[PDB]
Amino acid sequence: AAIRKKLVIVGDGACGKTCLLIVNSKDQFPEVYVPTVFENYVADIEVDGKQVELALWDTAGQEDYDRLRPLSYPDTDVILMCFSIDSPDSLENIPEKWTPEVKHFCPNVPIILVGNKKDLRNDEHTRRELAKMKQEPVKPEEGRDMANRIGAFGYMECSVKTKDGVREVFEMATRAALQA
Ligand SMILES: Nc1nc2c(ncn2[C@@H]2O[C@H](COP(=O)(O)OP(=O)(O)O)[C@@H](O)[C@H]2O)c(=O)[nH]1
Ligand SMILES: [Mg+2]
Repeated sequence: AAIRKKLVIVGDGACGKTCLLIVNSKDQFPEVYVPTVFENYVADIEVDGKQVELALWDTAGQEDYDRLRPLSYPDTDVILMCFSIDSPDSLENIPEKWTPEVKHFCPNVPIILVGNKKDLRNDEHTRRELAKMKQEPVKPEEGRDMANRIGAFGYMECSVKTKDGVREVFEMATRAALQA
């Protein structure tokens, strides 16, 4: 049968985690807001002639969920660790919060660092809202640097809005999950 692997997605609230999982649904998603996918979603990825089924586990990044979140970690095969390119704060929390949490609960599990919302890097409204506080969108080189700092298997940028990069995120996650 297909190889069975578990993926968990983590990162600050609002950085696009749930949308990144939902893009792998064959069904049109209804016009509702869900903090976390609460049904059993699976990504069917073929890599190197191998059929893999990736169980996708969503999490809530907010501090109030810190005690419940580790219940999602048992037997994880790959982590998608997300920040948003429109949120320098979300990148700052990668080494400060997400990296030590997942290394504790998921020792030796490969991490794919994902910069979501790539479409906002050049977005005029985003640039203005960050610029007013003397900030700017995350640059690709900052994501690469952070992947090195945290020991990630890779760094990828994607936009669920435009779909650019989404395929590579799940293909890389699958290749990472297959290494163990
Ligand atoms: N511009 C843009 N917005 C996005 C993208 N992905 C998600 N969003 C928006 O970001 C908000 C948070 O997304 P969500 O998946 O709920 O984030 P989560 O809290 O990390 O699960 C939602 O309003 C989405 O519409 C993206 O790639 N580009
Ligand atoms: Mg969510």
